[PDB]
Order: sequence, then C-alpha cells, then structure tokens
Amino acid sequence: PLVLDNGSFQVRAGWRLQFRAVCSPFDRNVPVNLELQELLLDYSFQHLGVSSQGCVDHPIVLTEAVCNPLYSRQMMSELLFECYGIPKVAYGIDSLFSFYHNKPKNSMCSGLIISSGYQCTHVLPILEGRLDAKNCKRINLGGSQAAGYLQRLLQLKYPGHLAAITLSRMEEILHEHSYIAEDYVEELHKWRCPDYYENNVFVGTERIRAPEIIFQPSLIGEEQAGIAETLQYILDRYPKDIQEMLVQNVFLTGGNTMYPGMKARMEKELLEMRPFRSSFQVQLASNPVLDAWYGARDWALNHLDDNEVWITRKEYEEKGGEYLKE
Amino acid sequence: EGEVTELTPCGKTISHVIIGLKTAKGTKQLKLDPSIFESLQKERVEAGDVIYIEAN
Repeated sequence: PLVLDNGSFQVRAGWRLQFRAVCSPFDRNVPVNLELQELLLDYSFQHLGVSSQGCVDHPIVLTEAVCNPLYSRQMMSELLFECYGIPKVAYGIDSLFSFYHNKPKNSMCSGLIISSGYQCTHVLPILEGRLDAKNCKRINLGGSQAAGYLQRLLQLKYPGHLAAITLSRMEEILHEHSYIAEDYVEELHKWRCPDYYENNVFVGTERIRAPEIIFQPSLIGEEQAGIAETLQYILDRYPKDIQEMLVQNVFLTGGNTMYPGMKARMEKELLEMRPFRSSFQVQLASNPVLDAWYGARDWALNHLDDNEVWITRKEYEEKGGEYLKE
Repeated sequence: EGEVTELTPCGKTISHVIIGLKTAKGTKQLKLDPSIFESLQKERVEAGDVIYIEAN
C-alpha cells in the first residue's frame, strides 16, 4: 500500500520520496489542476517503482486538505478510476494521521490541533475521535508566502544582494538561521544592544522578524484577526469541559512548524491566554515532518481500518463521492 | 487586578455586573454589585483598562 500526502509546496509518497509540487497544481492547499495532480501521482508511482504501467496492485491513500473541493474529488475519482485503475483507494487527513501518531493511544485522540502548511495554516479542535468542522480555522498565509516576503524584504535591503541570493536559498537560510522568539518585545530590545546575533552566511533581526508574521497577521498586511483571537473565539463558544483536554493536548506538525522556539512561544502564549487553573501542554512529535506519512502508513497498515476506510473504485463510482466524503 | 475585557450589566435597575480580568498568568471572571460598579463608573473604567480591586 502506497501512502500519498499531497501538500501545496511539497508532496510526500511512501509505502519515502518527497518532491516539490512545482511542475503548482495545489494552491492554498486546494488543488487547482487535475491534469498536473494526476501527472504528479503518475510520477510518484513511477518513482515508487510500481510493476504495472499504471499503479494498480497496491491500495493507495490520498491526503485531503481542509475543506477539499467535492468537484475536485469527483473529477480526481473518475479520472483516477478510469485512468489509473488502482485496486483500492482511500482518503485521509495529514492532521488526523499526525495526531494519531502523536497520541499515546491510537484509539482516542483529543485536543486542538495546529497544522502549519506551506500555502495555508489550519487549526481545528478534535474530540471523541471525530474532528469538529464548526471550530475549524483556516489561514491563507503560510510558510511559502512568508519565505517570499522575506526574500522581498531582503531584496529591498540591498539591490545586489537580491540577485546574489536565490529565493530558495534565502528560504533555506531562513529555515536554518531564523527562529521564533518567545517575547517579541524582548527580541527588539535584545537587537538594539551592542551585542547582536549577527547571523552571517549580513542577516539582522529580520530573521526573527520574518517568522513573526505567523503569529502577527498585521505584519504582512493581512486583515485576519490572529491565532490568539482564533483560540479565544474558538474556545469561547465551546463547553468548559473540553477546554481542559484541548489545552492538555496540542499537536504541531508540518514543515512550517520546524522553526525553533515555536513550541516554547506557543506554550507561553497559550498558557497566558488560558485560565490559571487550566494546564496548557503543547505536544511536538519526534518526527513532526513525516508524522503524516507515518500515521497514514499506520492507518493503512491496520486491517479493520483499511477495510472500513477503504473505498473501492467500482462501488465508489455508483455510490459517488459522498461515501468517502461522509 | 488586571485588564478588563468586558463590562456586562445583567423595574430594571442593575442586578449584577459581569467583569472579566485577563493577565499573563491567567484569566478569571467576577460578578460585582452596583455599588462597586458605581465606583468603576466614577473611575471611568472602560474595556481594555487595567484595574486594581481589593475584596476586603
């Protein structure tokens, strides 16, 4: 069985191989190209070394973004059944797989999950084992637009430094050399002192200033409220009983969460916004980047979960996409 | 003591006033009487003001 996780910037396939989605069929986590999506799937199968021309003999899994289009699911299902003709197919969620891998017991999963993706950031609570679609929060900003904005600021810093440093190289240098500070007020105060960080590959405080756009919507010019307002408005309408588990379990996965200090800053901010009696605990898996592929490999590895979750192409064609949608 | 997020007063008069308090160590809520609410109105307390109140 092949686990296929389709992200906006990157796609990760396994049973292993992760590649860029630029051929970009997936924009704002919603795939805009079925032909390019099917081309990336066929290239992922050829890289996976399937025996048959089209991928058949193994059951396939496909990650679905939050609020995935039903028309895109129907077109991809019809073109995948008529063209690829896999023996079995199923749909899954990267946040649900990473949460199932992060939870000590795979049977029960609870707590508000924060998933930071490339073109979007989705944070939704989960209780009883089923995700609540009413409390789900989506964000159009992401690490791709953050890296592009950082390369734009560094491009406006010096005219020659823009042509000397590539956008991808500046994105990797922003991945390794930049971290999220716990106190944004203490960071600017620490940058004004004679002793400076001075990361040279000269990069100034813009390393920590560029990643601050994730927690600060007003930095990039967006009109979105923010993560604190999303947590307050999300936890305000919910009952007071689920707040203890929501604060007790907080999952952070994805490539955009690889910034250091984000767990401590999220624990300090979450502990500051939450009540004094409620205990806030943020959980970060040892492999949060591959946690989605690992959880998908486990869900596909479970026999009963593959029998109930798996949907045939012939039966899914007669029943429609509402079977996998519900 | 702390920041006041909301003021929600609840033959009408005032039965009680709901007042929130938010600090970096946590958030709590208190219901107060129209007398101390009258003290707050004399102090021109509005949403977003950090206040100090002693119970005794």
